[PDB]
Amino acid sequence: EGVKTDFGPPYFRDLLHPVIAKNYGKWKYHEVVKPGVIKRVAESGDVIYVVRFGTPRLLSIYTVRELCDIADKYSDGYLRWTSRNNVEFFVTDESKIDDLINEVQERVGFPCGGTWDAVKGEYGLSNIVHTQGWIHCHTPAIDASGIVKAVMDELYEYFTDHKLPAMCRISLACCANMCGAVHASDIAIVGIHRTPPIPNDEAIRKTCEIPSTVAACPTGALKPDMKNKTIKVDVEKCMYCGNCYTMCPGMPLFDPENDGAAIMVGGKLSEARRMPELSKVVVPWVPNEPPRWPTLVKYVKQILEAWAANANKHERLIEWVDRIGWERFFELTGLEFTQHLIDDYRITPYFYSEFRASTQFKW
Amino acid sequence: EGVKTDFGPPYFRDLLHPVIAKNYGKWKYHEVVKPGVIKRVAESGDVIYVVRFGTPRLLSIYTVRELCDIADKYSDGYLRWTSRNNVEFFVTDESKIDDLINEVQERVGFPCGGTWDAVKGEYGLSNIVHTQGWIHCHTPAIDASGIVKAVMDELYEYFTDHKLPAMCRISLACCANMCGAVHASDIAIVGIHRTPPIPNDEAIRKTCEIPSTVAACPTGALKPDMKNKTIKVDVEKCMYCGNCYTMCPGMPLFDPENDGAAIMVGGKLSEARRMPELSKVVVPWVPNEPPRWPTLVKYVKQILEAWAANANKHERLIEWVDRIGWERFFELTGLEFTQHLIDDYRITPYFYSEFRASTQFKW
Amino acid sequence: SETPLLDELEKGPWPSFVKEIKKTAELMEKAAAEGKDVKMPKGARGLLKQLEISYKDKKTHWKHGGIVSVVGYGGGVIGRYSDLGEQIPEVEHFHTMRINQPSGWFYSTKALRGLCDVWEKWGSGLTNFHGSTGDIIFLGTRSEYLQPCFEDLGNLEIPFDIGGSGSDLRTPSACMGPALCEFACYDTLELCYDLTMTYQDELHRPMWPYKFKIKCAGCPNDCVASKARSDFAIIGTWKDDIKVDQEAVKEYASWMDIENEVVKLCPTGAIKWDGKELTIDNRECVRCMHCINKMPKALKPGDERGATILIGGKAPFVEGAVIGWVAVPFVEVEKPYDEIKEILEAIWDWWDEEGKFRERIGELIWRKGMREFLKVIGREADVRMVKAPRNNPFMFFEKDELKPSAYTEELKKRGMW
Amino acid sequence: SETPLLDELEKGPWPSFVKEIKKTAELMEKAAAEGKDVKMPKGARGLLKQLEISYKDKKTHWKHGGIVSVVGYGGGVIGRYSDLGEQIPEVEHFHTMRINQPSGWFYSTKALRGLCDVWEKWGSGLTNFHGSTGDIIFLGTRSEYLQPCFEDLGNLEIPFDIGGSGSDLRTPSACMGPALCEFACYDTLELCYDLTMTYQDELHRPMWPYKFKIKCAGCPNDCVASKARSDFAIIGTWKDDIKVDQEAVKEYASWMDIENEVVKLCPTGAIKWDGKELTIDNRECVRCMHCINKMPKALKPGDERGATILIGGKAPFVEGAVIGWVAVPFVEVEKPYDEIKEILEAIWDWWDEEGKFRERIGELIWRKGMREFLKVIGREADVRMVKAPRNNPFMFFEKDELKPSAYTEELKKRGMW
Ligand code: SRM
Ligand code: SRM
Ligand code: SRM
Ligand code: SRM
Ligand code: SF4
Ligand code: SF4
Ligand code: SF4
Ligand code: SF4
Ligand code: SF4
Ligand code: SF4
Ligand code: SF4
Ligand code: SF4
Repeated sequence: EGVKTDFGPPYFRDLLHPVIAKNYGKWKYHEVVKPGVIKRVAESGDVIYVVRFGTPRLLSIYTVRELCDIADKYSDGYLRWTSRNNVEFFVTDESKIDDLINEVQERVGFPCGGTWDAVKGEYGLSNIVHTQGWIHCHTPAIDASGIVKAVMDELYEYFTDHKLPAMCRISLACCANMCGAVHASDIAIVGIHRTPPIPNDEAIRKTCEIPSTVAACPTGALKPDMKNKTIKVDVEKCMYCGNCYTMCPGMPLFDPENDGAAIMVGGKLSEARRMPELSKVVVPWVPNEPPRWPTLVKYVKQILEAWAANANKHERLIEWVDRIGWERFFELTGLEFTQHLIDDYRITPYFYSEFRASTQFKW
Repeated sequence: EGVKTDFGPPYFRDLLHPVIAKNYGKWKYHEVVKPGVIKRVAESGDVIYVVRFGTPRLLSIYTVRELCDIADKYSDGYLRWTSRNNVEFFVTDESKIDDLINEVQERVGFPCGGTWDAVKGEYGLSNIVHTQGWIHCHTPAIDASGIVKAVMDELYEYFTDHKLPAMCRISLACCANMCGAVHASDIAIVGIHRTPPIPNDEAIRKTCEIPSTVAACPTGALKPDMKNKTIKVDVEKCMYCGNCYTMCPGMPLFDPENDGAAIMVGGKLSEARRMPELSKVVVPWVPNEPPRWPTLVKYVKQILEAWAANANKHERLIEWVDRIGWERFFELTGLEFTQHLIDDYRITPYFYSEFRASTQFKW
Repeated sequence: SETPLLDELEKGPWPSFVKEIKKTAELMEKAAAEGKDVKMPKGARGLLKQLEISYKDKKTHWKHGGIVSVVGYGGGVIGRYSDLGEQIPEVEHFHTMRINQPSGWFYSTKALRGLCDVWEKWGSGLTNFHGSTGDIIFLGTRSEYLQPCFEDLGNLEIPFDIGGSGSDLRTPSACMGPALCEFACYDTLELCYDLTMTYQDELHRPMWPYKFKIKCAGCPNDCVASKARSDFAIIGTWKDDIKVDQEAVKEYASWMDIENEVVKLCPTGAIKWDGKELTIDNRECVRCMHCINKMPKALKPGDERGATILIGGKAPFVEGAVIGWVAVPFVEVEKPYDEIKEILEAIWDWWDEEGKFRERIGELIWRKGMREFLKVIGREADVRMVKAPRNNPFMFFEKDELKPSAYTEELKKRGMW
Repeated sequence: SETPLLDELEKGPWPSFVKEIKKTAELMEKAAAEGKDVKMPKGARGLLKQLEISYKDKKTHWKHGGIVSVVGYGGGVIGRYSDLGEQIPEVEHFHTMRINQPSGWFYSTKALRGLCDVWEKWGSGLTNFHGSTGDIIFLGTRSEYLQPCFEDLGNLEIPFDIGGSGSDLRTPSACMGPALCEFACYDTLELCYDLTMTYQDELHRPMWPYKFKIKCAGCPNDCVASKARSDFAIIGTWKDDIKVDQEAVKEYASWMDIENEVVKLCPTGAIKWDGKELTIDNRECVRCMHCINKMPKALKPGDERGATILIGGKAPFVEGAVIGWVAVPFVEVEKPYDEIKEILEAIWDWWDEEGKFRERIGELIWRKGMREFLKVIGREADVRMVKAPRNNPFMFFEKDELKPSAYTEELKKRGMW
């Protein structure tokens, strides 16, 4: 016998809904019925109705189980998750969708929507991809599930309806390790520190490996203290990234009062209309204000609004900016350009700007 | 008494034609009459014609004296040079313009032309900016004056008539310190080495200050050799820039069979229609073949004709490439793309690409 | 009120995570009170209390600690220790287990229920559905429950294995591709499962200088964000002409403004509508997907399908944030994907031999150059790899490209060159 | 022939530099034979002979120079020594003197004649009109002649001083500006002259980490290529509306395709034309000049004039070639230009204090950052300085921007912060 290993996940093909399995790779066209409901028509003429709801990522197994209890009714025992942590059910009897939606929102209270129709040209706001925060992570400057909750509560009307003239991703990273799609989102909330690390000369001898810690500093702010057998931080060079704490339990830089979030903007992953683009810092620091984080939510909302109100059909935040420029951007969004926004990260090579970071080329 | 010093150049206003002095900063408009001939109309009603001629830049004092006799005859004793080293005369009597052009042509062999007309949208090729090459310089990979002559002989027809659809500047640097604006030229000829230096230890010891010669290497391919009071080169990091020989006579790297020129393309200085741009390598290397450099001249001509044949009115080389993409540029110019042209100069910061290198912004 | 700060977040129209945590404890402690075989019933409450403490403190209460793993595997379990281990004994150990997700996150009810039973038995009751990399996250168990939980996962009727962490191949992920999508240029899911299977050892046993990620996008819309979130993004594409159902375009043209919404929005102006007919100059097309996005009943990807491979994607750390750039402009994707596999393995051999401690693949490419990288994958340089040729003349030349000379003989004589 | 290779370069239509060299040789040799006072009658012939051997060898025959100067100056004369000086003694020393040009290269024949009489007496007879920076080049003399050559230059009816070289303020230069050009936004020639005279000492006596170059362009067309070829690019601009003569535009409309050659070519779509009247949304205009260049009888730069200052332009060495970037969006240019001098003097003191050996201002700014630079010239950060905000969150914050905290008190307690 002995413990079985290296057997992988279960094969996906055995786990598909009958109709889905039957028309694998033989679809004819999709059609967004209303928000949160997409109709898919197969070449063989068979019809399925994909039904999307928003989850809070973090799920209790009992919630998961009630979803299963839901799937055994309306979707033949079948369901998927999306790449923004939405739950999707598969309906084949279309006179049943408006009940699935009722029952879900009454059993687990999972909103329908998080969809978009580029055909007409009216988009919903979808889920916020996020990380761990104070729930499970040891290096967060901000809490994810808390900020997500607050923002989504404010921006609820956008998720259920197709209110926006183009697609908008909001994303969250709890620190500079930027987990998720956060470095390429239309709007990104990034956890930062504003204070340098104070060496724990004690824990450094006992735990850390000094040469590799020193080696992890992007600005060369660290140097081995030979005496002494510890690390010296040159404060003039430290931009408080917190990488050194990743390597070394002896390098905390947490200051409850000065940790907070930066807000970046104008990222894009898709090829469509214009090339993919990295996010850009437009709001240097907002504080942690648990539980409701009003400073942060007000700025996020204020950026979204200013963009909704002015952008053409399809024109995404970065494309808007392409059109009006950073001058008119800053004025319209009502934000302030300060010196913090002038890039000074020396290490990234210029030649990257000359590489084709996109599948857009001619044959 | 003592020797006069710190007195500066003669004051230009004392050296202006009376009509130019009178109408200074009081012009109504200019009009390009024909190639080489620009009419300037002052608010006073005065009209002056500015007549432009190509020059080899290197002048005999006896040529200068001839040009003076001519200026006394046609332009009241006044003349100027331009920022591309053309020479201009000032004529108040329009009936004397052709007499001037013909006498210049006869006496000194300088051709009338070098002009362009944005209004009608027809452009001449003006003079090639260039440097000392083997005539005077100790760090050249290529000759300057021989190449400019061989190229201008082949492209002559473009200097004397407005035959191109947009501006095109051709510039030449005899080595990578690229004296001139060769780094921002529609077509740039840049001399390069392809072989690493061989340290002459005796000469390094005698004459070279080691730490600053070491610090002049952009790749960190130079290290001090304390034992032998000299420098060692890691040939694997050297890309033959020659900067160490500039610093140190014991670091020569010249190889008459492997020195030659790269051809770069698509620089722009002006703001008109699109932002300025640094030139880009499209031919890694062509050999020195004095006195006529047939291989280099063939490539320059091939690139110019391909652009001129496909370009819209006002569309300079870079703007043509903005339209077609680099894929078609390479096909249409018939050039080969190799790994050489993939940028690997690591020291330059990415953030520079985020700085506004242009006077174009909104108020 | 035990948690007055967190309670404020059970309000609102959005589903509450606080409500997920309070449900977990309440029913787990109801489970253990009913005699059920549950080893960490206090797990969720302990976590709730620590989260309430953190909310007042405005600081995390998790710390560094021991490396932890199952027998046989190197990655998959992420160790976590609370710095309130004596005050809250239950969250003293709160480990994450990364459970491998099936391609495109499709699931039967049975499958999910098997996961529910195991975790309810050995862990907290909290999960992430889904993690960013794509794994099912098991959130909160002790060191001594790791192995038996994993044995039970393996022994399920629908059995799940451990995902990846550390310096290994991370769990691959895919878009929904041909399961639901009419836009898909290859079978993403099958590619994703097959790669997960082929390199089980590389995923389970970390031997590399750092982590490595693969993500599979059916087409250029990149619905799994592969170009940013994976070192090796396999994004679908085509080579022949876009299929144009001309009568279907008319349908659209009866209610849509194709001039403004489609035509004038074409990156390259490849697509035209004169009111009579649609013309696409596929020589000019960059295959950005927009027109097909606008008109999916009428427009389709061409028949000559494969994938573009973007190399280097990563978050900012050390050398900067990278959207992946072009490595392989076109590659076939057909089972058993040996052309793709040759590429991946050649990259790993070189990366393992040349990489520094914690150097991502993109940083290695930056350091060593595109020339060395391309020879390693045995591909030639291509203009499509760059947005523009280099802006400086500082080119390296290989020894063999040089003309023989007195100088090259001097270099040979000395032992350099 | 004694010069069979250079002889080939007497053929062809373009005026020959070889003819220039031979003409000098024949006529210097003739003057000396007539008993005129010519110190270097054979200089030009020697140069010819060396250039010929250089053409045969495909290599320079010049070596690194001894340092040479006129009494009282440390810059302006470049020593050049031939490696062929035993074979060709007449070019054993062949130094260059850079002679400061009048602003915009404007001369009268009396001025040029004085230069020719002096150079004929003390040098080879060979010259460059002009060197790239802008200077007249006296091409080839011996050490013992530099001082008395300089003395004659200074005693001319119209006298000429030496220009810049080494680690100094180089000879500033200017486009023709208002002398000829209806586009000029300020008096380039006057500003250039005033700077040259104000900073005679900084020019003649090198004191700095490296060289510093200033160039004056009357408007955004930049006809002296200041942004690429000077560390401090003064480029004329305006703040108010473009002046539009409507009846001149209609005169243009009658023959010129305004829509295609003007309207469609504006970078910002700021300028419309409808058959009757031309409209410019001066809030959208970025003063690129194209419409004005296109319709000079109808369109002019606005009345509130001044300059934008672009900082850091240089050739490649060390850290890469630079087109200068926006340092000062708008400065006034009114004599005696105190505000510009203020900015210059602040930059120079800071750069002399902080700069490494052979570090250019551009490089120093890259190394110290834009905040330190801006504080030095006492200006605030402006969005017009960037093409885009930063793509990473690694910002430096100043001590006083932080909230007082237990941690900041710890930092104070230790002696950091
Ligand atoms: C649901 C989801 C599939 C999956 O889980 O694998 C998805 C599904 C589709 N995406 Fe997507 N996209 C999914 C991730 C994304 C995201 C990726 C992300 O958020 O990180 C974006 C990339 C965002 C970016 O570029 O920054 C994405 C880029 C697109 C593009 C966007 C075009 C644009 O305006 O730039 C198209 C838009 C369109 O079809 O008009 C698109 C549209 C679609 C369509 C409607 C296309 C189609 O049917 O051919 C798919 C509908 C699914 C259905 O009927 O059930 N999908 N798509 C994705 C999960 C997100 C969610 O729950 O909402
Ligand atoms: C005489 C001279 C200034 C000087 O002090 O010497 C000059 C004079 C004029 N320039 Fe210039 N430019 C002069 C060098 C330049 C250069 C600098 C260089 O080449 O190093 C450029 C920057 C080049 C670049 O953009 O890379 C320059 C870019 C322009 C532009 C832009 C053309 C474009 O479409 O981008 C204008 C517009 C135009 O074409 O009318 C211009 C226009 C003009 C106008 C028409 C302005 C006017 O209202 O009179 C002047 C007449 C030129 C003509 O032939 O039509 N001038 N101009 C320059 C003579 C060069 C020569 O002998 O050919
Ligand atoms: C005479 C002149 C060439 C010509 O025939 O026109 C010249 C010639 C030399 N240049 Fe230059 N440069 C000349 C204008 C330039 C320009 C353009 C400009 O000033 O308009 C540049 C680009 C802007 C800049 O300086 O970056 C230029 C960038 C350089 C470089 C690189 C500096 C850098 O930061 O990258 C070198 C290297 C150095 O500084 O040691 C240099 C150095 C040299 C040296 C001393 C040679 C060396 O390797 O040490 C040259 C001596 C030639 C000789 O002995 O006859 N020269 N050089 C040009 C000046 C004459 C004048 O007074 O007008
Ligand atoms: C953005 C992303 C990959 C990337 O390189 O682009 C990433 C980024 C990093 N993660 Fe992660 N994590 C990413 C998925 C996740 C997820 C989501 C998941 O598991 O599906 C989690 C939550 C899992 C959990 O329950 O903890 C996650 C939690 C972690 C943990 C704990 C944080 C830490 O640094 O201590 C590891 C560290 C470890 O191995 O114990 C980590 C560590 C890191 C570090 C700091 C690497 C390290 O350990 O030094 C990241 C560096 C990236 C860089 O080079 O800048 N990352 N990381 C991942 C984004 C999603 C994706 O792959 O599409
Ligand atoms: S972004 Fe930072 S704090 Fe958040 S889960 Fe990742 S490593 Fe932890
Ligand atoms: S926080 Fe970042 S920049 Fe500061 S010392 Fe640590 S690793 Fe270096
Ligand atoms: S470009 Fe090079 S070789 Fe030519 S003059 Fe300048 S430094 Fe000398
Ligand atoms: S030639 Fe250039 S790369 Fe080579 S050692 Fe000298 S300075 Fe360095
Ligand atoms: S990336 Fe392409 S194939 Fe995959 S789900 Fe998105 S549109 Fe469909
Ligand atoms: S896929 Fe994009 S580039 Fe191609 S024709 Fe359609 S819109 Fe244009
Ligand atoms: S820079 Fe402007 S002002 Fe100067 S000559 Fe050129 S167009 Fe005229
Ligand atoms: S100067 Fe340029 S931006 Fe301004 S209206 Fe004219 S063409 Fe447009």
